[PDB]
Amino acid sequence: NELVRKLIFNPQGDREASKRKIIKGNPTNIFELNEIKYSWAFDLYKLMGFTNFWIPEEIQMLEDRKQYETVLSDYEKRAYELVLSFLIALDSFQVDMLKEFGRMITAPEVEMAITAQEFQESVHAYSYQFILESVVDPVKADEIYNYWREDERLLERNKVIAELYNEFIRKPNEENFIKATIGNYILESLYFYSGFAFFYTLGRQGKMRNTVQQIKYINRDELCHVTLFRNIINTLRKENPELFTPEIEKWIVEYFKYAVNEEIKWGQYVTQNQILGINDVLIERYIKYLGNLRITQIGFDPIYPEVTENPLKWIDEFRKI
Amino acid sequence: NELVRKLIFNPQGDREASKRKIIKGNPTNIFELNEIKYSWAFDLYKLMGFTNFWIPEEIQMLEDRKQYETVLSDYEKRAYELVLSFLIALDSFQVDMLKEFGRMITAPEVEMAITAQEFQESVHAYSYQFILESVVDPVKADEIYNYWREDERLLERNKVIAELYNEFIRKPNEENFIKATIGNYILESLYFYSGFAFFYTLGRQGKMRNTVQQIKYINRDELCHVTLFRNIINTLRKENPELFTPEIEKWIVEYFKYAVNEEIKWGQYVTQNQILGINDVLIERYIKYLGNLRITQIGFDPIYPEVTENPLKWIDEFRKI
Ligand SMILES: [Fe+2]
Ligand SMILES: [Fe+2]
Ligand SMILES: [Fe+2]
Ligand SMILES: [Fe+2]
Repeated sequence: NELVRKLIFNPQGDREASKRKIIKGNPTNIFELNEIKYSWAFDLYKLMGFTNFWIPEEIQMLEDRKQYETVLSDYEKRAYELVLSFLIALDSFQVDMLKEFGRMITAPEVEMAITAQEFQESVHAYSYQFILESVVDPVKADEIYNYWREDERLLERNKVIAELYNEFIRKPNEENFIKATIGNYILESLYFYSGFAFFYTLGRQGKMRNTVQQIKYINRDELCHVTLFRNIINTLRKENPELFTPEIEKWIVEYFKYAVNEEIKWGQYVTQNQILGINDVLIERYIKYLGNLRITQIGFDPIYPEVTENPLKWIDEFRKI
Repeated sequence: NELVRKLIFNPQGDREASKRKIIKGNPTNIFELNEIKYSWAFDLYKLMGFTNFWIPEEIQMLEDRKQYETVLSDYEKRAYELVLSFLIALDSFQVDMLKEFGRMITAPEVEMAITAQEFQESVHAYSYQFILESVVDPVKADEIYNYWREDERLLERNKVIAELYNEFIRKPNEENFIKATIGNYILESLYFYSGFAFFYTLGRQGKMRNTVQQIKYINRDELCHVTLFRNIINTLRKENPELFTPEIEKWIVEYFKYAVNEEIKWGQYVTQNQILGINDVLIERYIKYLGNLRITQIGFDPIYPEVTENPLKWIDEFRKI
């Protein structure tokens, strides 16, 4: 089931916005934005593109360079490096992969939303370069960008995230599309969140609160990104039920469980109970709470039915802007 | 010469920013933005992404709906429709094609700049939908989006712009890459500029000055877009001289001349000497002046050596924000 990439202009395209599909539609590829079939796509474009606009270099980085230099434990510095190294990798993969999704989507408003998302991932990449230029020395910043070259746990996370995307790239069929889409949702649902919790920990004890400002903006973006793919997956289920074979529906629950498992083993490798305010048990229930939250939001039963409340419920108010 | 699309993560990638190439480089595809080989790419990202940020819906559209309703000649309304219809088509093609360029570029800072450009093209698409929702009735706005369905001159412009891009899409080789790149530069250099001159005409007689506000923002964006591809083409010439065969170098001067010719035949079909302040002769020298300006900026002799001054030199000060 080989998804063609639409031609640049289709004079035999449907005039009728009502006939749009997320995939395999018959558009003109003119952005006929006087009629919107997916109001969520256009609302999310306006939210990411205009409402939540932000400039990383307008966040003051006056203090963090000192707190790093003298006030951070050797464990806090290790975490800082690992977390920032991995988030740099994630946002790099996303800038690139979202171009693959956008060029396959046949609904203009959804392509618009994906373009805005791609742009926000580029802003994140700008934010990390600004965080490091401000906070650390030049060889150290190079080392953090390159830390996968020294840390096999980090290298293996990266190769694994790339694996799911490269199957679709190399073999661009409907199956490999749904799995990439699910992989995107998992990556935005889960893989930021050991990282975010750790920064909001450092920050609730008044450490690296400049870095934490940057992180709050990134995390606002990532909730919009999660919402966008939630809608794409749930609309894809309605519009293309053939694609959610029982094999696929099973795999979705396998990967979501694996993914929850790994984010926890990273959360714990990063921290190692050496970070005041977070331990290996709190981590486990955060990621399992997030897993159920996100797999149910896309039409599945909880995967960790024991967990029902959010261990870190304080983050919801801290992370607000 | 078949340009592979880089894999999502390359652990065998060069660590050394100095070794980046615009195409056919060997990157990790981690955005290692602590070292920038192409300062112009990163400066242009910051300029498009942060400095020149703008929100179309924050431009007041109080007057234009009335001026359209009563004050615009039947010829002024025809132009308005044709110009806006064609710019909607251009910006649609660009949002989509820039995803093709970004996924082929191996220098992260240039991919960043292309992402920002893609995002600005989406903002333009938002601007046109806002211009029409404000200025005209719902069936008329649909008609303007769809005007290629009624006007064979407009349909043929569209199919022609798509042709150059689809060769690269269908046959993604080095030759078809350079021609697409040149086509992008021509489209941003020329194909906006009958349209821009016409709006700044309407606007120097105090007609549709709200539309003209929107247009000034779009035209600031398009000058950054022209600069970006100027640099890409001139860097591609240094880095890949094999690709600028004499066949190619000849074709570049053919298409640039054709393209100047067509933009004039559109400029004249749109207006028809029925627009106070612009005639078929002024058009001819504007587009020929722009042609030399842009083909020389990418290492060629003037193509209209008779023309040396800019007929509409007043636009440079009018269009400023
Ligand atoms: Fe991000
Ligand atoms: Fe994201
Ligand atoms: Fe545009
Ligand atoms: Fe443009």
